[PDB]
This record gives sequence, structure tokens and C-alpha cells, in this order.
Amino acid sequence: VDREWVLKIAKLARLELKEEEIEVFQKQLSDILDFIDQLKELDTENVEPYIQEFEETPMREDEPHPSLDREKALMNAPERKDGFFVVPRVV
Amino acid sequence: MLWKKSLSELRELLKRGEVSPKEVVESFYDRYNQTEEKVKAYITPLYGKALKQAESLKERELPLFGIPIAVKDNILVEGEKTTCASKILENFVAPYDATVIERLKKAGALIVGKTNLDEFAMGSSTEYSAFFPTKNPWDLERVPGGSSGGSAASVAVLSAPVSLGSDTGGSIRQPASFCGVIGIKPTYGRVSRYGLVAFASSLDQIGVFGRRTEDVALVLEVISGWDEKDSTSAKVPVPEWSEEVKKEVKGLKIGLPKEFFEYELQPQVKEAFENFIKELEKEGFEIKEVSLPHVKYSIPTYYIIAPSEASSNLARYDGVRYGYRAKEYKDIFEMYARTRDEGFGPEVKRRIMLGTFALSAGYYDAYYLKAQKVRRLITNDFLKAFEEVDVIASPTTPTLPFKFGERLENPIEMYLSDILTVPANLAGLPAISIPIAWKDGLPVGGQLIGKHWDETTLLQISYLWEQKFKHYEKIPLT
Amino acid sequence: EKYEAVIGLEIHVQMDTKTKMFCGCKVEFGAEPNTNVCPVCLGMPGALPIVNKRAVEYAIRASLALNCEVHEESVFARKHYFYPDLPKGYQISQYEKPLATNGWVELNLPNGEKKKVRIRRLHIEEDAGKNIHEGDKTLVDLNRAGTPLMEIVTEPDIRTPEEARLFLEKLRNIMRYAGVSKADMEKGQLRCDINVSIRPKGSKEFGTRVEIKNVNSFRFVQKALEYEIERQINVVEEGGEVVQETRTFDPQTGKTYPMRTKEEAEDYRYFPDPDLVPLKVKKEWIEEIKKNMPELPDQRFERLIKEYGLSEYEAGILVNHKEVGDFFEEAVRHFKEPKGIVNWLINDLLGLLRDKGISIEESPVKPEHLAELVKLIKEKVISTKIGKEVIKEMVETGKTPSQIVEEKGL
Ligand SMILES: [Mg+2]
Ligand SMILES: [Zn+2]
Repeated sequence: VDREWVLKIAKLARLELKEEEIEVFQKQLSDILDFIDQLKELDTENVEPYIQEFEETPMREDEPHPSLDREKALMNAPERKDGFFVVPRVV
Repeated sequence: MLWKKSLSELRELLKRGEVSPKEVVESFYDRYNQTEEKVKAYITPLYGKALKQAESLKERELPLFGIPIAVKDNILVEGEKTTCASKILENFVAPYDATVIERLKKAGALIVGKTNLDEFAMGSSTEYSAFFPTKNPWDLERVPGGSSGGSAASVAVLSAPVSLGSDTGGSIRQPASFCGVIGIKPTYGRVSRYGLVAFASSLDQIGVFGRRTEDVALVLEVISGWDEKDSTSAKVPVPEWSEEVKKEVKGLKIGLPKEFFEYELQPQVKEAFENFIKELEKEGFEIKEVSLPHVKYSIPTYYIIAPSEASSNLARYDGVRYGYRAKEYKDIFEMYARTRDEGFGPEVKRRIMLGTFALSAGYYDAYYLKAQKVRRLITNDFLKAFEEVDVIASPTTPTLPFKFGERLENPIEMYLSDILTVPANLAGLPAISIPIAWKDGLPVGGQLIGKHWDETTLLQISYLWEQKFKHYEKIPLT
Repeated sequence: EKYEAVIGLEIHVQMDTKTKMFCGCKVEFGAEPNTNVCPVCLGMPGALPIVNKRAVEYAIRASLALNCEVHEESVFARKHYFYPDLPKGYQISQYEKPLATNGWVELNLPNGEKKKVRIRRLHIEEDAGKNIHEGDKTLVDLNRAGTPLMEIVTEPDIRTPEEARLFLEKLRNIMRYAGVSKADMEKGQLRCDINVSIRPKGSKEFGTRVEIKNVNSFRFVQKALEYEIERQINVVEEGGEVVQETRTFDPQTGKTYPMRTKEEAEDYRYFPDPDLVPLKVKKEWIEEIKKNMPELPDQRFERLIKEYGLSEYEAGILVNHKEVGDFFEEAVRHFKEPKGIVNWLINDLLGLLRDKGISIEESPVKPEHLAELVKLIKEKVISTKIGKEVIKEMVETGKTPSQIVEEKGL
């Protein structure tokens, strides 16, 4: 599978691959795609996709729950300002 | 010698004041100090903090009153780091308790540390911890399994008596097998996934390691049950497992999947398993061959579903709200892509790429959707087999604990560790790994897969087996 | 004209719930940044979504009010993209298997005729947060992240800029009448992206589609469309081809602009959220919401014409601004003189409040006071001339009509 393929998928996934990773992931992924290509053999027309059993959809009343304290909400932030998460400008 | 005692022995001593919570912690702390340099079970040891929390612990009738408990470092403990053994999450201080940790704390337990793992719980050996490998206490040249490596190991050396792990495709069971310890993953939906750093939401379940079946049954009872913070958690009452393990049910039946005969086993494992079954036969279990015509497809099915859900669930690690952020970047795109390439390990990166392919339009139908269909076929095999039989047995693992570096060459060789473990996650079934023999110095696990909601039976047979075979006496590292 | 404008709209409507879609944090406007926030709606590790019942109830009511078929099973899917105002890396909405389908809104056109615009889908989804730009940085408030939205998609049935606006106004009024959303673009409770192609008149094929994003008032969508239709007609008649892209509208220039960034969208990698079971809507619940539907604009319109003998001019005013109709009816209740009350409401009070800048919900003249004043005019206690003098002061002060009659002699 192509280099072009590896980059395209990396992009969608927001991984800037280092050049060493690009070559390694070409083989490993090619191998894994062969490894997992077993399922064509099976007929799955007329099979419903898997979902766990359940009688009703679990829903919740429209009542407020105490929010997280803003201090704890922000403490892990790489950069914060005046109550805002701070990132490099987006256009 | 205290850390050498079970939770029944410890409880009676704590309830009658013969010992205090602080001493219990001190005991396991010392054993920790004896072993840790060799083993490396923990990312963040919290015996220090547990010591202090012990002083204020007073009500003795709490079900886990003075009990130390290790916790896998993908389960959130508030105020302390939750790393998922990732660079992208080192220095992430957890802002809330996972529901299980809330329930353990309320039960008197004492969290004694955060346990090493494969990064984001992806792997079968713990080698993919971004920090350091945990080592098998029965042979430090050998892997303790994965991804709950440290939680198994620490229970094996008895640096803690009981432990929490998670199981997406065998991550409790296989470690339990390799470290010669009991490990259970309950029915999907039995334990909340609130505060469990999600890998594959449709497969993940927190579970328990222990050395005695009662230890395991109690910790599971405490952490199980409905959680409003979790939509997938079942509104089903928790059975009184501590009172149920000791009971004996007549005329139970064990299925031996015919399709498992074709699976390459190590002779030692084969021998150990055959003996486990013969000895069970002698005790009055009826032994029947069953069919699961689709099981052989479990691995490819799993390695489509898991990576898929994983690419979705790991989309959030981005350098915006928490955790690691790359130092150099010219735009938000680079910030994103660099933070992630640098913060994520290689196994994790591999499943992210694979996932976002399997979900891509044009391939979704042939990959994820297809797999979710085959997954129902596999589930159905089980439901039908369970019409004839009560539990399904096999080895937990095709091999004995393998060596470091042995399955890092081709990532695939790592996946093949899971061949007997992943079917239970696919079908959403409970499954236990119990120690059945020691072969060439190394533990061997026997696996029992149960019906949905039938953790009782799995636990009962585990209790019967330990009476015949007292694996809890085999203590590694002197 | 040789051509024809084919116009479709994609509307996001904010549901007037107390709570967010997937957690118990408050929905409210202009709070302190990042205060109404969660592990869930912050996209924190280990955090799980829980569906809001009322959001679901409101979205069903909306669907029915839009004459849609409501499907008893729909599924939340994960829509994936990377953006600072989007915590999880994905938005939870619906895709294949949305809540509602196959509906219509009826427009009343200013030349007398009634037209239909089809609703292609109504689905439930959650909002992202808001970015603020400041220097070389973007500041992120996730107060709005996870707020319940109805995404409403139109078939390309709209033909005219005015019709686009008239559509939006009718949708807003249905939403408001149903009581599901405040739906004012001012507070961003209603967003609207526009799709537009042109077509030789009477042709059945579709032309190349241009998208216009972030227009911010109903007036601005008419303006954007007005210009864009002309823009595209110019292109095609000069011998050019109209190119498929997204554009922006500047209110100040009244023009639409291409974008400097040639940034293609990316596969959303849709699939059912494994954190949520399918949304199963009992038929008995649809039946119940159907039975208890509040009164809607088209229904109210015919009712006033009948029940009160109003003219289509009169009823239209009272119905297009619900609170005016509400005022009228609470007034007619105190004194059963409808013809007189609509007169003094429309011709007198409304313009008096407009001039002070006060909304009818908050007027000093309560329905009781207008009914009382009109009573004095009918019973010949005061003259029309004196009545127009006391109404001015009623607005000015807040005193009853009979209060100021006595204070100044009858
Ligand atoms: Mg939308
Ligand atoms: Zn919230």
C-alpha cells in the first residue's frame, strides 16, 4: 500500500509522521490489512449489525447538575487566559 | 506475614482491631519495597498517600474497610495523575473519580497506586507502556501479559492483594494467566465505564484480579451495578457474589469448542488444560464437545472493531484542553499533528491509522459494518452452544509467558496472543482466567466463558478449582 | 428572466432546554467563559454522554409541527473533525437514520399564493463551543459545546430571495409557537447556511451549487441571495461556468466572496456512537405529543378570522408576532369588543410602544387597560379625541385609563 496512502490517512488522523514511521507503517499496515482480510468468505446479507440488548433508550431528565469548578476544568490546560482555553489563532 | 494474608484473614483482624488500616498498608508497602525494583508494577505508587488516608479511616464494617487496592492507570483517580501509560497524558491530573473508584472509596478501600499498562491499553505484554516494561515475577526474563500488566504482577507478588484492570480483548484474563492469578472480566454492562479512559467503547470492561475467588467476588460486587453517568451500563441488580461463590450447583456442563482443536497450542498448555478438564470430570462436571462455527473469525473481527472505535475515542487528545502539547508549531494543524505524533506510542498510532481507514466512507461497509455483522454471527454461536452447555472452557492462552522482544518484531505476532480471549468481548460475555498448573516454572491459565449475567457460575467453578488446587500459595520472589 | 434560482437551506435551531444534550450543565446566554462545563461536554478522558429527554421530546414536537414522518428508531452517529471549539474530536448527531423525514412548510406569498417548501430531514445533534480571536491566539469558551440543536434541511424548493426570508420567518414562528426554541438569530439560537444554483427556466436538471455560510439575520440572507443569483447569472451569460465552492457574505458591502483558503472537507468517518444505544421512540409518545401540540400559526390565523371576525390583514399581524395575538386575546377577554380592541391595538398602542422602544410583553398598558379604555370609547364616557390623549399618557405613566380620566376630569 502506497506512501500516498499512509500520508492521506495520517492527515485525517492529525499525525505528522516522521520519515522513519512512514516506511515502517507502509509494511506493518499492508501486513495487517492482509492479516484481517478473512471476512469476505462469510455471507452477511441478512445479518443485523451487533448491538447490545436493551428494552428502552436510556434518557435523563432536563435538570441541571453542578458543573465542574472552572479551576479544575482549566488546571490541565497547556495555556489558559481569563477563563478561556488558549490555542494558536485559527482563521 | 500480613501481606501474605487474604482479605478474609485481613478483615477479621481489622474488624477486631488486632490490626489497623495503617499497618496493612505498611505491610504491602514493605513488600512493594522488596519487589518493585525487579517487577515495576506501578506508574504512580500512592502508599504514602494511602498511609495518611488510613489514619482517618474508622468505620470497620465497611465491606472493604482496610483493603489496599491497585488500580490500572487508565481508570481515573482524582487529584492524582492518570497517564494511560502515555506521553500525551503524563502530568494529566485527574479532575474526577471514575465511578468504580468512587464506589471502592465508599467501601473503605485504599487506593495504593496506579498500575503500569500498555499505552492506552493496547497490547498483550505491557512492553508498550511509554515509560517502562513491567516484568513477570515468576521469571523476570518474561512478560506479565497485557494490557493490565502491572495490575496482574502486583497481585502476583502481593504488593497488593487485589487489583482493578480493564479487558477489551483479554486484558485482564491473559495477564491473570501469565502471572498465575485469578482475573475476571464481567458481562459487558455490569461495571460502569465512567472514568475509564475509553479504548473500544463497545468492548471495554473494568474487571478484577485476585488470588482467592472470594477476594475477586467481593471487589467485583462492590464496583458493579447501574451508573446514571453511563448509558451502556445495565439496569440489572448485582448478585450477592460473596455469598454465592461458596455454593455448589449440581450437574453443570462444560463445552469444548471443536473449532478450538484446530488452534496451535503449546504442548505444556495442552497437557495442563487436559488435566484441568479430567480433574473437573472427576468432580462430576459433564464434558461435551460444542460447535462455534464462526469463532475462528474472532481475531479479524476484533482487529477491525477495536482499532475503529479507538481512532474515534482518541480523537480528543489534541493539546487543547489538557495533557501534552508539542513545543514547536506554526499553525493549529501542526499543533494538532505534532502533539499527537509525539505523544502517542507506536501501537497506538497503528490502530489509529487502521481505525480511520476502517471508518472511511468507501471502506466502512466492508470493514466496520461487516465486522459488526460477523460479530453477531459469533455471538449467536455462543447463545446456541449455551443451549446445551453452561460454561465454555479452553486455555486462556495458546502459550506460556513469552520473552521480552519476542512479539515486537511483527505487530501481528502480538495480536495472536489474543486468539482465545477476544471471542468473549465480541459476544459481550463474562470470562474468567484461573491458574490451572505450573509448567516449566510458569503459570498456565484455564478460561471459562459464561452466559450473559452469569458471573456467579464462573466464580463458583473458580472457587471449587482452588480447593483442589491451591495456586494462592505459590508466591514468587521469596 | 431566462433563468431560475434553486435554493435550499440548512438550519440549526437551538432547543430551549435548561440542560445540554449529553450532560446536566446549564444552557444559558452570556455566562462567564467555561463555567457551565463538565468532564462530558469538555471531552475529557473517560467521560460518557447521556441523552436529554426533553431535547428528544422537543425535537419530536418540532418534527410533527413540520409535518415530518417521525421514525420510531433513529441512531446517534459520530461525526469526526478536528477543531478547537469541538472537544471530543467528533460531533454527536444523526446521519442515515435521522429522527424525522419527509415534511413541509407552507409559505404565504405577498402576491396572494401559497407555496410549499419540503423538509428533507430533521435530526438531533449537539453544538460546538465558541472561539474568540485575540492577537496571535484563539480563546475557547466551551459553554456552548453540547447544547442541543435540531438540524433542519430543506429540499431545494425555494425559488426567490424573498421566499428564503419568508421561509425562515415561518420556521422561526413555528418553533416559537411550538415552544421548542426562541429561534432568534440575534442570540445565535438560529443559524442558516444557504445553497444556491441557477437553471434555465423550466429545465429539470440542477445547476452547480454554491454554499454561503454565516449569514446572521433574515434580512442578510435575502441580501446575500439577491446578490449571489445576479453573480451567477452574470457568470453563465458571459459564457463562463459557475464553480462549486463555499462563500462568505459581508453585510457592509452586501457582496459574497470566495475564500482564500482552498480547503476541501474531509471524510467525517460516520458511525453509530458505541456509547449510546439507538433512540427508540414509542408510537404512544408521538401520539401524546401530537394530541397535546400547542396551537400553530396557520391554525391560529383561521381561528381568529372566525372567532373574532378579524380581517386577514389584522389576524396576520397578531399571528406573525405571537405576543401581540396573546395581548389581544387577553384584552378581548376583559371586554368582548374585538373590532374595537384590534383598532386601538394596531392603530394606537403598537406604534406608541415602538416609539419608546418597548416590547409588547413589557408594555405599561396591560391588556386590562386597553380593554378598559375601549370600554369608555364604546360607552361614550369619553371621545375618540380624549381617548387618543389618555392612551399617550397611559404609555407615558402606567396609570389606568379611568385613573387619568378622574385626575384630569371626565
Ligand atoms: Mg449540523
Ligand atoms: Zn456538562
